[PDB]
Amino acid sequence: MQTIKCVVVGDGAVGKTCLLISYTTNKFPSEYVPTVFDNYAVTVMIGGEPYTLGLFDTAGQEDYDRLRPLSYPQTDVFLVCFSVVSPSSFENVKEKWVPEITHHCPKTPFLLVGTQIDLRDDPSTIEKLAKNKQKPITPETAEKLARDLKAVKYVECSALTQKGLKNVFDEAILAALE
Amino acid sequence: GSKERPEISLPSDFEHTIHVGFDAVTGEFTGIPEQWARLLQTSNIT
Repeated sequence: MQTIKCVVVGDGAVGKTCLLISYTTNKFPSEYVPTVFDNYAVTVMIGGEPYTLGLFDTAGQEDYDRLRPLSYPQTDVFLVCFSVVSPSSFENVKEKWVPEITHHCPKTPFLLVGTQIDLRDDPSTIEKLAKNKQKPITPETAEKLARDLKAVKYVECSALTQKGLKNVFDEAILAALE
Repeated sequence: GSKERPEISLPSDFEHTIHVGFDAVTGEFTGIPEQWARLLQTSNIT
C-alpha cells in the first residue's frame, strides 16, 4: 500500500542514484557533491499522512563492504537500466521477470529504462545490432512488455546528457505504494 | 495511504539517509561497476 523499497538495480552499473544528481548538475567530472551511502528507514508525516519509506546504497562505511553482504536484491521497486543496442538482450527479461513473476503475485513495479541511450537511437551505433540482431528494441515496443507483464513504466536516462530520467524515479514513487 | 500534493502541514519523521563514498560520487558516474546487488552471484572473494 505505502511500503516502498527502492535501490539501484539494472545489469551491473553505477548506483543509479549517483545519476539523479548528474541530471541535476554534478555530472561525472570532479565537482563537489554529497557522498555515496544512503540508508533511510522511516515514515514521513504530511497533513497527517504517514509515508512508508525504505532504501539503502552501498558503502556502509566508505569501504563499500558494510553493504557487500547483500548478495540479494530485496526492494519491491527496482530501478534497472539496459541498452536498446544489445544482442537479444530485451528478449531475455521477457523470459526472466515475466515467467518468474516479481513475487509471484504482487507483480511489484519495475522501472524499465535505457542506459546511455542519448545516441543509441541513431542509425550509426544501430549498425552494431545488425551484426547480431537486425531487430532493434524501441520504446514504443517495450511498452507492450510492461502492459503485457504488468510492469510500471518504460523510461530512459542519460547520466550525463540527462534524458529527462526524472520520470524514471517520479513514476516509480507513486507505483511503489500502489 | 493517500497521494496528495504538499498538504497543509508535515511533522518530520524518524532517522534519514547518510552519504559515504568519495567526494564527487553521488554526482559522478563512471566505468560500469556492479549494480550493488548482483553480489548474489558475482566474482566475490570468499
